[PDB]
Formats: sequence, C-alpha cells, structure tokens
Amino acid sequence: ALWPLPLSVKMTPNLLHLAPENFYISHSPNSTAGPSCTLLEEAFRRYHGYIFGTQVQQLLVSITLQSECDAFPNISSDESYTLLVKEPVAVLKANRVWGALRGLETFSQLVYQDSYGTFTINESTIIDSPRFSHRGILIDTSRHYLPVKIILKTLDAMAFNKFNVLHWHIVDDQSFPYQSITFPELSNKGSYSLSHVYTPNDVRMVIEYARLRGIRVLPEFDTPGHTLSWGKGQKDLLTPCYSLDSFGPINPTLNTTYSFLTTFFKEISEVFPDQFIHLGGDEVEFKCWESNPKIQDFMRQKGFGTDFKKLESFYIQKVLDIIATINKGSIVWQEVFDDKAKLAPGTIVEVWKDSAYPEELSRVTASGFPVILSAPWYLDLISYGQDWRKYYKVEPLDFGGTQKQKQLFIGGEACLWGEYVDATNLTPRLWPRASAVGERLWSSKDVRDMDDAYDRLTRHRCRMVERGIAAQPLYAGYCN
Amino acid sequence: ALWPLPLSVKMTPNLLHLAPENFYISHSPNSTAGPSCTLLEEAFRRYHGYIFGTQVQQLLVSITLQSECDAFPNISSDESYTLLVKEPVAVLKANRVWGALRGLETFSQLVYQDSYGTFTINESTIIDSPRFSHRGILIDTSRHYLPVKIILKTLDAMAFNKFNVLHWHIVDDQSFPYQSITFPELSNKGSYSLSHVYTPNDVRMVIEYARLRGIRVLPEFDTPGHTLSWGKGQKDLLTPCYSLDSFGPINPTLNTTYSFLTTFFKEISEVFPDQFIHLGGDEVEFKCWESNPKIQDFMRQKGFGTDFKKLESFYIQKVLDIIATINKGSIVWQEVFDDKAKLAPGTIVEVWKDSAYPEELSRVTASGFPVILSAPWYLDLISYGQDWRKYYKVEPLDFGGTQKQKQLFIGGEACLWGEYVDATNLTPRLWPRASAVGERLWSSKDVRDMDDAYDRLTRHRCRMVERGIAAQPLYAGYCN
Ligand SMILES: *[C@@H]1O[C@H](CO)[C@@H](O[C@@H]2O[C@H](CO)[C@@H](O)[C@H](O)[C@H]2NC(C)=O)[C@H](O)[C@H]1NC(C)=O
Ligand SMILES: *[C@@H]1O[C@H](CO)[C@@H](O[C@@H]2O[C@H](CO)[C@@H](O)[C@H](O)[C@H]2NC(C)=O)[C@H](O)[C@H]1NC(C)=O
Repeated sequence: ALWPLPLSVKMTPNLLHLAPENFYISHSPNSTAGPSCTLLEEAFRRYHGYIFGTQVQQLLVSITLQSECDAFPNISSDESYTLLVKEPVAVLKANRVWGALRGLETFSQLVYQDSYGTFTINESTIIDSPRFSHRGILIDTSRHYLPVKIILKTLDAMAFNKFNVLHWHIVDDQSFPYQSITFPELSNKGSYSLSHVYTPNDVRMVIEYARLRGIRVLPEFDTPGHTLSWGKGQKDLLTPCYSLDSFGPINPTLNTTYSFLTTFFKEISEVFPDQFIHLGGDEVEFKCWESNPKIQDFMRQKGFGTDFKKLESFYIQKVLDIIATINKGSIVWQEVFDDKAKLAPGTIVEVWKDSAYPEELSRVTASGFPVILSAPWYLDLISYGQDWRKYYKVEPLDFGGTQKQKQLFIGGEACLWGEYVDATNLTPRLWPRASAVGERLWSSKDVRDMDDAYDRLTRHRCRMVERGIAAQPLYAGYCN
Repeated sequence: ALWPLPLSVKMTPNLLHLAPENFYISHSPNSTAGPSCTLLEEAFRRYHGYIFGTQVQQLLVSITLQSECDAFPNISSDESYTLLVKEPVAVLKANRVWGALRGLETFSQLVYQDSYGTFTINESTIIDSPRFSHRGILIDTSRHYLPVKIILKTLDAMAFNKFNVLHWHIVDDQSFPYQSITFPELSNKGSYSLSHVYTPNDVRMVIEYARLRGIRVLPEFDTPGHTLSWGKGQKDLLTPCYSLDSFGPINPTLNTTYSFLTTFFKEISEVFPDQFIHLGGDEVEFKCWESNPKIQDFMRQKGFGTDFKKLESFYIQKVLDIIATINKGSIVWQEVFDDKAKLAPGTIVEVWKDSAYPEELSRVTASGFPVILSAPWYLDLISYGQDWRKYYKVEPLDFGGTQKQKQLFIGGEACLWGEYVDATNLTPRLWPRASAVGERLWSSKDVRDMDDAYDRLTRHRCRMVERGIAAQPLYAGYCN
C-alpha cells in the first residue's frame, strides 16, 4: 500500500514486529545531522505518531552529505533515499534531509497492523528518487479566503503524497488578503474583511510549516490582469475603463506603476525565501486598454500600432527585469510566451491551456525554456465518476521533441482554483484526486496498471482519513 | 433573505428589536397545543438558539385544529401558516403542528443583526403554504455507510430548507446495513462490517428526529435488482448466474422468495410508520434469468415466451400485493410502469430517467397514477460551475397533459446516490445544491428571478454554515 509507488521495491516474506513504547527513530552515529536538527527531530516525533496512532527496535536515519537542515528546499534539492528494513535496526539513508523526509513517509506506509492488532512490517529494501522535481499543488486564497489551519492541513496531505511545492495564488480580482508591510492599504481596502487577511506572521508560519515537510512556498502575485482588488488600496494603478467594467488591468504606461512594483516585489523577495516568484500574466483583457485615450497615446509613442500584445509584452518585460534585479527567478503562465515577450534564459513557463498542450510543450522547450505542466490537472474542473483515472493516465512527456527538450520538462502542478472552493469543500475535492497527479510526477513512467493503482489508492486514501485528511472516496466501499 | 421564498410577503419599514434573555416563544392561550406537546416545545427551544446564537417580547404560536403533535407526518399533512410580526407580541398561526414548524423556520430567517449587533426584525405579515407536498432528499447508505450523526445533520439541513421526506435508500448491492430482527443474518453477513450497521434503535432515532422536524422517513428496500448484499445472509434468494457475474437479481420463481418477502416486509411495516414503502424495481438485468435453466422452465410454464419484462412484472405484482395486504402504499421507479406491470390505483411512480422525462410524466399521469419527479435532480451527477441554476430553472409541470393529470404530480426528490459519497463529502455536495430544488418545490411557479435567487441563496447558505451545515459556496465571496 505504497503511494506514490517507489522506484524500486524488493520485499521478503519475513515479518518483523514493532513495539510502540520500545521503538525509536534516531540519528545514526555517522550522520551529518544530530539533535540540533529541528527538521529531523520534529519529523521523527510526528512519524512515530503516524506509525502507531522478529523485532525491529530502531529506525536509524543517516544523512550522508551536508544535511541542509536549516535551509529552504529548492528545485535541485536531492530527495533520493534508500530504506533497509531489517532486525534489529532498520536504516534510512539519504544524501540530505529532503530524502530522509520522503523515506520517513514510505517507512510509515510499510508498517501495518495484522488481524490481531500486531504492528508488523516486511523485511525489505527500497531505493527511491522522484521522476520530476517540481511537484505542485495550486491553492487560491483570493476567490475565497482559506484559514491558516486548512493551508497547514493541505501541507500535511501534500507531505503524505510527496508533493514539494505549494503554489500560493494569494491575491486575485475578488480580494487581496496579503498584508503588505510597505503598502498597508492593499489589504486594509482590498481584503474581504479584516479577519480575511494573512499577516506577516501567518505567512512565516505557512513557510516554516512547509519547510519542515520539505515543501517550497511559491508565491503568485498575478499581474497585469487579475488585479481588481489591488486598485482599492493603490490609487492610479489600474486602468479606468471608458464604458464595459469600471477598471481593467494594471496601467502599463505610468512610471508610478513600475515604482510601485519595484518596492512591492522587493518586499516579496524578502518575505518568500523560494528562488522563484510566479508573475502570472494570464488572461489579460485588452478592451479597457483599447478604450483608454492615454494608452492610445502611449501606443503610438513607440509604434505598437493596434497590437496590444506588444504593450503586454512591454509591461511583463519590465516586471521580469525587476525580479532579475532582486536576484530571483520568474515563473510565468504560457500567454506571456505565446504573446511573444522576450524572456531571459531560466524563466519557467507554466502550460495551462488544455487545447494542443503537447504542442505548447514542444514550442516552449524548443525555444530553450524550462516548462511546468498544469493543463490536464485542473482539479477545480470537477466531473462525475472516477476522474482520478484521467489525471493518472496522463503521460507528460508525450509531446514532440528531442531528449534535450524533454530534459527542460521539470514537472507539474495540480490546480485547485477557488471560485467554487473554500474551507467547507477544499479537502474532499483536492484529495485523493491530487494523489493521482502525485504518483504520475513521483513514480516511473511505466507505473500505470489501473487495477494496481486503484488497489493502492483506496488504501492510501483510508490512510489519509485515519490521519485527519477528509479525502473523498474512489468508489463504493469502507475503511478499516 | 428568505429561502424558500414564501407565498406572500408584506413588510413595513418599521423595525422592532428583540432581547435574547427577554424573548420567549410560547403557546397562545387559545391553541390546541400546550406544554405536553414535545414537538413544539423542542422546536421553541432550538429556534431560540438559531435566532440568537419597538420591542417584540413574545412570539405566540397558535395551533387552530387538532394539533397532530404525537402523530407522524403524511402526504396530506397541512403545512400552511401565517406569521404576524408586530409589537409587543408576534403571532404564528397554523392549522397543525406541521405548519408551525415551517413558520418557526421563516421567523428565524426574518430576525437579523444590524451593524452594531442589535437583533432586529421588520413588522410584517407572511402567508405561506407549499406548492407540492412531497419534497424529498434521497440518501444512499449502502454504497457507503453513513453514521447516524450525518443522517441527523442532513435532517437539520432539510428542516432549514423545508424538505419533508427523507428517502432512505438503505440497502443495495454493496452492503446491507439494515439490522433485521426477524432475519439477523441479512446484516451479520451483508454489512460491510459490524460497525457499519443500523440497529433497531438507530432507526427509531432517525425516525423520531425526523418527526420532530415534520419529516417523513420513506424506506426503500429495492428488489428484484440491486440485491447482491441480500444473498450473503438469505440463502436461495438470488438467482445463480450460469457464466457473467456469480449471482443476479432475486429469484422470482421460488415460493421461498415470497415467503421471505412477506415476513420481511411485515417487519418493515411495523418499523417504519410512514404510509409508503418504496419497492424500487429499477435496472433489473435479465441476462442471469435468461441463462438460468429453472427460470427458462418457469417461463414456459405460464407462457412468458422470451419476454423477461413479464417475469419482472409477475414478481413486482406479488410484492405490491404483499404491501397492500399489510395496509401500506407502494412507490416504484418508472421501469415497473414502463415494463407494463399492473399497478393498483394509488401506487406512486417515481420518474428518474433523464431522457424524455416530460413525456414520461404525461404517460404516468394519463394512466391515472400519482407521480414524483427525480430525473433532472440527480445531485450525485456533479459538474463544474453553478449547477444550482439548472436545478432551479426546472419547471416540473412543463409536460403535456390536462389539469387532472397535473394534479397527479405530487412532488419531487433531489437524489444523492452514494457511489462517490460518504461522510467526508456528503454535506458540501448536497447543500446548497438541494436548496435550489427545495425552493422550486416549495415556492410559487413564477418565482424564478435568477439575480434574486442568487442574492437570497448566498445569504441562506451562510446561514446554513452558521448553524453547523458545511454547505459549499455558490461563487467567490465570504460570509459574515
Ligand atoms: C510480506 O510477508 C508476508 C508474510 O510472509 C507475505 O505474505 C505471504 O506470502 C507467503 C509466500 O508468498 C504466502 O504463503 C502467504 O499466503 C502470504 N500471506 C500470509 C498470511 O502469510 C507477503 O507477501 C510479504 N510481502 C511481499 C510483497 O513480499
Ligand atoms: C425593513 O425596514 C427597513 C428599515 O426601515 C427598510 O429599510 C429601509 O427602507 C427605507 C424606506 O424604503 C429607506 O429609506 C432606507 O434606506 C432602507 N434602509 C435603512 C438603513 O433604513 C427595509 O426596506 C425594510 N424591509 C422591507 C423589505 O420592507
């Protein structure tokens, strides 16, 4: 009942038993980590509870290289590990902390109770490492505010599924819950109310909680579209519409815009330790820009004609430059690439449009850019039945391209947009549907037996329920 | 923020205030009900909590006719009431208890807190009575066992939406959680486990809890199909398949079948006080019957040829006769009617097939039978977006027929089949999507303004959340 299925699993018929008040998880004497390592100490204690909640007396954990205990995970973090389950001492070995965390999760999935309640595990050897290194979940806290607690629960569920990126789509048109220190009015005027805000301390908590599970927090502050809530607190930022709404996208012709974005993104570069900031750039509407006289003036000032993609490109290029100047990487939705903006090498493009997405993957990778797939994994788009199967069956590298292009595919994200989701329904909708995406991104390409996937996923789902994650059923049945 | 919208609402701009520890709900001195009426006393206390959780000091409740306090509700129960909100004493008047319960719900939807927290209500007069008298929710506890607590919560939510029938699809192929006293082996061998069973006392609790909210409990013990779990404990009941599964539908050629069903339904007639028992009769597969030699013998014994609809009809007619002999009414899925079984007058046909359902309504009503619609309200069939709108827009009497035929349309049910539903996801999936069906069945035919429906339903949904029902959002937004 392993989920995701490890790279290599070799088991024996030899059963070993565990005694809850006589079973410890500890540092091997040769490890680079010790009691000082908060990350490993907290993991040891919480996995003790998950496991229990002929005798293997100890699970020794050996970190081989500089542990990276006090650091934040990044895209190249080594998550590989081996697990040797034997008597009297099992051994978890990993290059870094990140692999040990993954291995602790797998160890807990190997321990089970027999018919008489006896804690049991098979003698075994597991070798494991992920297929892709970007394995994300997108949450949307603008369409509905999500309390900190449900973000923490999602992070727990992500750890159980070996996801490593929380893509936090923190703000959007409807509300601005991010409390900015340098610009207090963004949240004061843009949030749904004062109890629908994320304080600097709420943000630190999510980041720390994520780090302890080897999860990166990738902030998205989408512009120039999806910014209506930004205009409540930052005057003169948004374009006024001469007529179909009242305000449109960010005004890209004003110097106050870029001065605001410089100061703002500098704050973001300090608050969020991850190397990458998602700049968005999706679904920019041009009707407002088209109907605005000052923008029309600006359009002819540098020969953009009637092609508003060039104005969008001009805006996005200035924002990409601001991110580069503060020494961070940028991630962008495909539109930015499709509308012919000039991107610096290293800029990650996220492919989300469901029409001809394999051909989009080819174009992006052929142009040299690293790529992330979300298109077929829009979990907000619910449907009747076992839709986990369609997410599972996706083979992400079935697009046209050389091996060099396929090496630019770094991973994917399962997206849960928030128009119809809040705390009342987020968890059942997210899990175990995202578990299908988690295996596809962790496990080998050839792991696709549907009967076996169903067998392991129902049991994994029951395990998520036992641990406090209200994951919905796959089909008729029961747990325990 | 009324939901469902009452028949007639007339309000004044005059505001009156309420004092929580100086506001009582009591029996008018001329009422037929008094302190002895448990049903009204418990409602008074729980609505006090819902309301609060120039001065109107009292809400007096007057029952005009024999109250029916100690009785179970039935199809012809009078749920009409008037509500006069004035100072110092408001008055709720109803023919029976059933109308007073509806009126208490409406009264609580009229009380609100202003910006400074002051409990306020407008002076007003409301006259109300339902458009249809059968207003049901179908729950399925076979595909997944639902704990008693979530059935009780659903009943609370139903009361808030003025639904009056719990259609309890208690058993099916996958499990038999109904503990039968006369046949203990049905649950002992057919349930998912011994903790996935409904004891006689669990059943009484649900019935009583329902009664206190004016809700009828309609049991469904579906036969001859949907009976695989029945065969674990009752040997020789199901037809053995000569080959695609192992067992098929109930064997209709054996006398032990009918002797079993007589004893069984007699137990059901005593356990469930409602006048009606749903016999099911949907999706009977003939391949097993066709492949069975003894059934082939039986088929020629009374000239049924190769038409297995006649054997199904023969079976169903014997079951309808058993129900008639114990003095109960029968409800049946449309297939029983479509396959030309002879139904006694009064037999209710439930139309569930989504293809040409208006024409099905015509055929059933033209033949003289009372009809219930579920076809367009299959809430298990989820989809992206505001699907509450499609359920709301259904106008049930848009079928071909005379006024006499339209008088045979007694109501409808919103169905939540259980293949993909259990305690982790039932509530968010059910509410407020079923609220759309509740208004369509309670309110006037001409109540269909979508903007107004959206305005009242978001607020109603926030009210359900405040009262402990985790109803999912309609669209982006927030509560409070
Ligand atoms: C883990 O060990 C158990 C116990 O030996 C294995 O289970 C049995 O396998 C043996 C030999 O294949 C069979 O004779 C038994 O019928 C199996 N069950 C029982 C009750 O002992 C199990 O296969 C092992 N796990 C793996 C994948 O190797
Ligand atoms: C309930 O009473 C309130 C208060 O009088 C009504 O609200 C106001 O209506 C008056 C006159 O139409 C307006 O001058 C106010 O602007 C309204 N609000 C306030 C703050 O007083 C409300 O309309 C009444 N409800 C109904 C449907 O009759």
